[PDB]
Amino acid sequence: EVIELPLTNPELFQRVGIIPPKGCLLYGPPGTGKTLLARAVASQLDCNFLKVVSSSIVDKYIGESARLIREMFNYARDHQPCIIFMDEIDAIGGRRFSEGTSADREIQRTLMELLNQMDGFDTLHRVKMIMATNRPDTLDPALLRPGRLDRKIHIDLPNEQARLDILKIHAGPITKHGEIDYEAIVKLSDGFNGA
Amino acid sequence: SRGSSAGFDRHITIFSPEGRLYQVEYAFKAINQGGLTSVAVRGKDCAVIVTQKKVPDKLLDSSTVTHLFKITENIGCVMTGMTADSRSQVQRARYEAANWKYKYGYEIPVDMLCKRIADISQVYTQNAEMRPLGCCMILIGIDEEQGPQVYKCDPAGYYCGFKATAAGVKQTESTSFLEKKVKKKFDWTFEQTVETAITCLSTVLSIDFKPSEIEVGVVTVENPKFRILTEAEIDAHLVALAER
Amino acid sequence: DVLPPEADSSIMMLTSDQKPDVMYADIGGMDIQKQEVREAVELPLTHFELYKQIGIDPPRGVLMYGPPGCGKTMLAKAVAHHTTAAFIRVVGSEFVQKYLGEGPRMVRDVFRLAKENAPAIIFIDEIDAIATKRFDAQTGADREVQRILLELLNQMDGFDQNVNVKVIMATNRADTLDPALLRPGRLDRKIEFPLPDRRQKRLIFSTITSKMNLSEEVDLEDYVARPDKISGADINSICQESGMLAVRENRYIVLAKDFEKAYKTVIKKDEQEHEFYK
Amino acid sequence: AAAAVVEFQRAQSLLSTDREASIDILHSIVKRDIQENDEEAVQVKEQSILELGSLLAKTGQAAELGGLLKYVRPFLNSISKAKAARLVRSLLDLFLDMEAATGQEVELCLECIEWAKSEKRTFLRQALEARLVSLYFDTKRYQEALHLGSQLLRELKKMDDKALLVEVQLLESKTYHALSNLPKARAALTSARTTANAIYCPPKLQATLDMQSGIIHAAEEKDWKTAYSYFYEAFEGYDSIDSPKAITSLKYMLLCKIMLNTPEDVQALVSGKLALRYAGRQTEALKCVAQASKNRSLADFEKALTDYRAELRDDP
Amino acid sequence: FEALGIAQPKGVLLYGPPGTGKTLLARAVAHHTDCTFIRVSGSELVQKFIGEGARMVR
Amino acid sequence: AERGYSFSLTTFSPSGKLVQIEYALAAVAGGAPSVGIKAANGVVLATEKKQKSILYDERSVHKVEPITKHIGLVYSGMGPDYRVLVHRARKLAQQYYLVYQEPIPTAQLVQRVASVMQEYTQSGGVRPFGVSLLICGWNEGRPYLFQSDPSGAYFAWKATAMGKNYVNGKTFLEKRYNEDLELEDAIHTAILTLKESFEGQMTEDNIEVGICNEAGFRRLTPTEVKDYLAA
Amino acid sequence: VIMATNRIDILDSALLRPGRIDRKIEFPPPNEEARLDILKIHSRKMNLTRGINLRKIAELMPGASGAEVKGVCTEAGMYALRERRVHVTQEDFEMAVAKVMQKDSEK
Ligand SMILES: Nc1ncnc2c1ncn2[C@@H]1O[C@H](COP(=O)(O)OP(=O)(O)O)[C@@H](O)[C@H]1O
Ligand SMILES: Nc1ncnc2c1ncn2[C@@H]1O[C@H](COP(=O)(O)OP(=O)(O)O)[C@@H](O)[C@H]1O
Ligand SMILES: Nc1ncnc2c1ncn2[C@@H]1O[C@H](COP(=O)(O)OP(=O)(O)O)[C@@H](O)[C@H]1O
Repeated sequence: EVIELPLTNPELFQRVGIIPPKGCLLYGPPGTGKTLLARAVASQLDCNFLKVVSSSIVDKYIGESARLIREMFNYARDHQPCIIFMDEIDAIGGRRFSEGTSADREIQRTLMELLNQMDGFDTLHRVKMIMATNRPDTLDPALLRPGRLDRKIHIDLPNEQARLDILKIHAGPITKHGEIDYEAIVKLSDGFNGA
Repeated sequence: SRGSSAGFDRHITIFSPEGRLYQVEYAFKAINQGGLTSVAVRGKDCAVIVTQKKVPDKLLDSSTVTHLFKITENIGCVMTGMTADSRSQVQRARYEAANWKYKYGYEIPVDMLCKRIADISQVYTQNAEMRPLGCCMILIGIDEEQGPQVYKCDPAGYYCGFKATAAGVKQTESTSFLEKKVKKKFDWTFEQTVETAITCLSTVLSIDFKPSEIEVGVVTVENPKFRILTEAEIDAHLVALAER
Repeated sequence: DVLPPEADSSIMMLTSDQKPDVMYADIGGMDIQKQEVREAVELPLTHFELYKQIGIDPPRGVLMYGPPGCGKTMLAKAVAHHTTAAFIRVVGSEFVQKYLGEGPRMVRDVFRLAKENAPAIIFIDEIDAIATKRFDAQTGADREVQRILLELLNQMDGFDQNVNVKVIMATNRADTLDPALLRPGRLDRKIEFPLPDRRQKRLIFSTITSKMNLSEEVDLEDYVARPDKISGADINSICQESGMLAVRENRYIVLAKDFEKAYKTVIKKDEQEHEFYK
Repeated sequence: AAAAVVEFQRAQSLLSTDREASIDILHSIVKRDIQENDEEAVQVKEQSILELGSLLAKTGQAAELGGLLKYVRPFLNSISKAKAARLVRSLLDLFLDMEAATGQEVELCLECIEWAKSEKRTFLRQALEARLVSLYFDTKRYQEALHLGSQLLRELKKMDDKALLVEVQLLESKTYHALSNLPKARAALTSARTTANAIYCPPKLQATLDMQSGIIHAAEEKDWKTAYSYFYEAFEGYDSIDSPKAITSLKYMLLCKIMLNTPEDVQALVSGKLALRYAGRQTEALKCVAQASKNRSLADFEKALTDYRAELRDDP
Repeated sequence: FEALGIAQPKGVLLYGPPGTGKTLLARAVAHHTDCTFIRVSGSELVQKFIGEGARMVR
Repeated sequence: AERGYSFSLTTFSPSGKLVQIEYALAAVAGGAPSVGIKAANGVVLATEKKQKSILYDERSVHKVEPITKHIGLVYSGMGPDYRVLVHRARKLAQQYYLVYQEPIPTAQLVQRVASVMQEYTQSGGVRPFGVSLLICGWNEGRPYLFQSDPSGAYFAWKATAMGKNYVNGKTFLEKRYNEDLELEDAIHTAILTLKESFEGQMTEDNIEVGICNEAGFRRLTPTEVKDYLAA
Repeated sequence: VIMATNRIDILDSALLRPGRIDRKIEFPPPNEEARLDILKIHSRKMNLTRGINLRKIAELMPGASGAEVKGVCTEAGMYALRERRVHVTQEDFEMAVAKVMQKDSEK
């Protein structure tokens, strides 16, 4: 709703008086089904999803991470609508300091480069952004904030239901004599993630 | 400040430079380690307790897994947190009630039981040799004049009366739900209370329970003896929820 | 020959059609600050005769900081909207390039262009990317920045007192900023952007809910009473959040829950602390 | 006791009027279960509140005036001290909020003014003063306030009460201005500006503190520009607030435009939502006088001196 | 002070409220003293200019 | 099996400070604010009893507690510790009454309580209490208002404030309050100085007030607090 | 080396061995006179009209420094600048007092 609709069914969004969503960030225990969501989204939606593992963006050439980000939003800015999907932001995710190595300064800027684009003056249009992380405890205050990230999307460890629900999905392609102990497996299976 | 530490203020129960007690906070964290959630709702003429009954294995006598305890024939409690600590605190509560009746010649009020237990845990908070208990007790019972009562005590020494409360993993969410559903002002009958509590837990966990996945304690004005509902009557309450 | 006023800065005057748009309207409940910038640039920039005669000494650069969402980037959009001079939007994250001199070459440009345009607003969103004090000459990356600072520094005070060019720098972490920046001359007026309170919120709420329609019975008052301390920005996640809930079920205009959800959807910071500590 | 009230309230809340209901209201006070009437009197007050505005719906607040002494003794034998402050503040207030004889107000006010002392909670004694000084200004007698306020200057400062000091400075300043003294009155307004800055503001009060300055900026003719900036804001206040005084400032806000010779900004002032919410004799006037000017005609202005003087005659 | 037989001084201290006029007394004298008046704080900018980093404050 | 740590946890720093005491005071200056005014014919204590929700029953725990029939208490800081001190103060009061068959003087109860607080800065194995107490009393015609801090030191006040923003509250009291005040006016200025911080619509269940005149100490009913909160 | 900080109680001991900070001089807060003087110096910068009693201003002042006063003056001008008036009467200053003592009372 936040992401797909505000594109093919935003023409009436203004009829409520609300700009399309801004950004969405998964954030959950390692294995809650985050990385599998970006895949499912770009597979179904299909439009212009550009995935950035937020790691291979870093180089070493002064502002080599500023140009990558500029081109990312530029390409997209022109090419929009486009989905921006960043895998693990904890990299550029950062948090700032006071301070750290002369290296950290590079990331920050770079960490800021995006922040200034997501908001700043020129107003993102059509092009939307999915933020990815495991552990959101690390992120900069100035990033989580609306105008940058709209609403955070939590993905908790599947319930006994969610387990069972997911359990019959991965074990569905297995040769199993009329003895499938789904209610037993799921039961003992607690705190167990999706993988 | 804002997270500052000095000396042993994160190991024993002494003051941090910003005036915190870190071991107590850690005890609160220890409550959630059980991975359970309990809901307590006070009615016009009753009090209801409800709790997940996680019996992960059929190799366990499912009758011996209970977080509901009889403190007195007319005072019930539900424990949330570290199991063995919970039982310790239950024994202490039992003793304090019995002793109260023996010295004062009337039945202990939940208010004073909770206050007593709390008072005991504050000592753990203030003495260095021992560590707080990683548990949380919620007491219910009918007082002679104040009507139905639900109280709750913490690992630090805090205790309070409630219209409705919860403890454990989904505490904040259950409080949000309940504080939404209390403002609506409805005739809090018995079934209204039971349904409210059960649905609070159910929606908070998104489960829709079997009658063997939860346990429901109760106390009424018409029947003040703390009664633990059989699986049958629980189910009777369950099927009535898939009607409206 | 002497190339007339040119070069990157990097764009050049924004143009006109690229207006920040955000009209003074949207930006509400910010008199002091609002007035402050107005008092810092808008007015001082225009009426110069009372700055010299009335013995006022106008300021050269203005610093904007505070929490992240209290509304500084809006303040620049508003100024570039009503404005009249030449609003240069140069990001401090662009100055450092893959070249050994590009940075100064720009500053000499933006500053060069500023002189040429007219009473122009140079605006630097997030000067952190340039000025972060704790420099380190050796990494061969710091060297480039420091100078960029020195560049900013040199052309920062090099003007003439007459050069009608104001400097507007926005940053939340108003801390990792070499004091060399905040010195009477380079960055005089220092302005703060609080995370609203009660009244302000009312203006922020009323202004946010004034863009849509909504149930006229309801009263975003209940919410304003609360503390939470929601920033001017977050209050926006709610207004938008309500639409998602009101639109997800199809229905022009919102409901109680639409805000309730928003309040529970935005605030988030439910717990926080403990009840014994007080 | 309770038998009547709620049922009577349920009867009252229905329709008819307080006056019929007064037979119950008066009876509420007159009755019934002789609780004390403790809570009843509070609810009898609930009438005497309504019943007061119902008293006003007829003019017995003069009745209740004398009874106000009795009600005192009546809460005195049932209503605690505090209970009086609230009960004794719902009569002197709701009574002043209505247009009637100055005396009965002054008479009663003065009464209860002196009552606070005989009881002795200087806190209310000062609060009631604001009304006593304000009423002495509108009523007629000016020299009266002069002494009252000049005695009240240290009555709020001792505690540093801040908004009451401004009120007396604002409110009292007006008395001086009318007494034909813009120097002193002016000086009084200036003093308030400095005092008002020390503390919060807050809203309405701040509007008087503005408009009033707009007034002084037009009392001696000192650029209708500096005054206009007070009228505009001071209009904004009453606008997004009680909206009772806002209707007043719109007038002066337009005055500056009429003098400045800009009927364009007057067109700007007449736009529906902003004020037009008032459409009446306040806008029609200044509009007709404005474009009447643009025509640079005198015949026209003369006729707008004629037909719309119903307000113009009532001004200072 | 040499003529009196007393080791002249080198170091001074100024202590009080913050913002009453201490730097001035250090600047004004220094100004009125025709002596280079230096302001050594801890800015990395300053070290890169004056001192090529070196390793201390000598 | 168990004994007790026998060594002091509160020890002198090289500067000569008892660091744990100042950190305990830091815990006090983080609790809900409380104001106390001695007013010629009586004493007023008030405090912010602000909950976290609508679920907590505010008619169940109180912060303004009676010690005897003529002495009352409020606190700033940690709750449980306050509870302990209140029990102990009631006990001390009753010891005194057994022995002298005369209700304990407010100064003496303050002394005794303070001694208890000082013990936990010198006995072994413990932290100091994280509580400041305001103790009001009526004895010998005059009214009495004392404060005791975690060090075990006590001071007599005409008026004072503790907890969050206690400095601004204190200044406000220094200005907007003076002698010859009747208890009613004192209640007024107390709720007034509490409002200088209460972030909320100060209701009749958001604050707790107690009085102490020469008719005994008592807690003001929610009704009475509503009446007083109606200005 | 002039090393001029605040609260001598902050500086270490090794920096106090009686001989090592030749002349230890201390700054006093600024009273009516000093302020008055300071007040006259800063107000001299801007265009100040007649009928301006500065003393009255420092009297209202209570706990300011060498910088604070500067803020007051500036605002006085700042206030007059907004009033569209080149000069700066006494009233203005009397406001700035608060406006600064607003800040003086603020953070
Ligand atoms: N809800 C789920 N349904 C099916 N498979 C899942 C689910 N969650 C996790 N998995 C398994 O784990 C993988 C997804 O891991 P992922 O969510 O990317 O972890 P992380 O969040 O640490 O990146 C999938 O390839 C799948 O095999
Ligand atoms: N009083 C207000 N009026 C209008 N918008 C506001 C107000 N307060 C907050 N906002 C909203 O919050 C956002 C503020 O963004 P901004 O302050 O630029 O963040 P940053 O400091 O990270 O650039 C804007 O989108 C603005 O609409
Ligand atoms: N005695 C004084 N007379 C006039 N101005 C002063 C005085 N003391 C300080 N100031 C003002 O303070 C500013 C410099 O403050 P300074 O004293 O250097 O800071 P600090 O208080 O940290 O020493 C100057 O602009 C000056 O106007």
